Amino acid sequence: ALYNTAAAL
Amino acid sequence: IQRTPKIQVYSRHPAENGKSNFLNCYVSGFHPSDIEVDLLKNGERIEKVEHSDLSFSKDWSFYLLYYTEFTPTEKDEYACRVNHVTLSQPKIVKWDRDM
Amino acid sequence: GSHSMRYFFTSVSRPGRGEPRFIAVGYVDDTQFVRFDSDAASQRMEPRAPWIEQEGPEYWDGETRKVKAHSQTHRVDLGTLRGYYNQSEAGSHTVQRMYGCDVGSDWRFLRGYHQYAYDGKDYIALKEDLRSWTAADMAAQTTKHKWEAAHVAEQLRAYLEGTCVEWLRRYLENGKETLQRTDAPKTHMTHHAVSDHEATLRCWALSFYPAEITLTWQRDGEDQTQDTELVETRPAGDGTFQKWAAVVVPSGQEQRYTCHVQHEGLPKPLTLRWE
Repeated sequence: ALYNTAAAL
Repeated sequence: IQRTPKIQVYSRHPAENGKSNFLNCYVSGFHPSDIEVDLLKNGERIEKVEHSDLSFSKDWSFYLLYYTEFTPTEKDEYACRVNHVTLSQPKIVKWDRDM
Repeated sequence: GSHSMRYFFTSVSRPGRGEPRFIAVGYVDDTQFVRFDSDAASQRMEPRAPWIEQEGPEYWDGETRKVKAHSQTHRVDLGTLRGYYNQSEAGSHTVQRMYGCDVGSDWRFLRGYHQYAYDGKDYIALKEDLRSWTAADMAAQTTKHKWEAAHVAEQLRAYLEGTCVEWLRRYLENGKETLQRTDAPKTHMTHHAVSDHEATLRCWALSFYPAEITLTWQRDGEDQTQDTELVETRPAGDGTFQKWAAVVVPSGQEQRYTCHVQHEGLPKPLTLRWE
């Protein structure tokens, strides 16, 4: 299962 | 950076004339991901060729498996034609049953 | 018997028209199980292994929602990086991200990873302690500063040590028939005369899983690297792998050479010697 929140660079 | 494709052309199963098999062209170690890969039958491009979903290695370079169902013969010549930004001209790797 | 779950994401900007090409693939060890291709018609995360199809609608809906969110983040990232690197809007660039976790032989969390590359080079990566970041340059440094302030590491660490491992174990169980099965390499040697005085012995390792394997040649009991060649491990295309190592030897002296195959699927390494 994928991670939920992805922070932008 | 750019990284030139490593290429291997080979059959999924031991080559046996008259017996259905799969012709593979594994391209790896390249970057960027845009690449042109065609499997050829006697110099001519094969249409029913599929490829794996783009993935990459620890060093970020990409790898893709292109393959098609085929039946080898003593005459028919097979090869993989690869074109990538790192290449001046499309590279052609002939299929060798022994490799 | 350690295992891992990894997700690979690649986004390529296409300045001529439209949004970046986005491709995500998920793997458990050396088995791909899901994928998402922005170019595909479904616009959904799709199964690539039989054992993942067991998951219900909510799974697929959620993975799709999350992977689409990922593609948008990458889209934004491509723009952000273009700026950080003061690059033209006309060129195509690539952002890659890979993350996942490993479980050890004890089936507990062993390690987590979350790294990013821009145009094929390390950009920023979570360190092993999952608390600090490795920034390769000053563009990455700025990301690092922002991620430290937003406590991104803490959030990732929670996923990597918790959720990630939990699902990895779930998939391992669900697809145990293949995922927890090792396929020992099927080995054999071939002989090819290259001249009247020399021959090539090629040691084949076929249809094995996982991909990790070691093939070594020995001449009279001592490792030999000269006169040898070993191809990179390659996918057979049916989920297994292939590899071979070859050595050129004086014709008639084939018996002195032995091929050694080490693989997780082999209780003891195999030793092959030409007929």
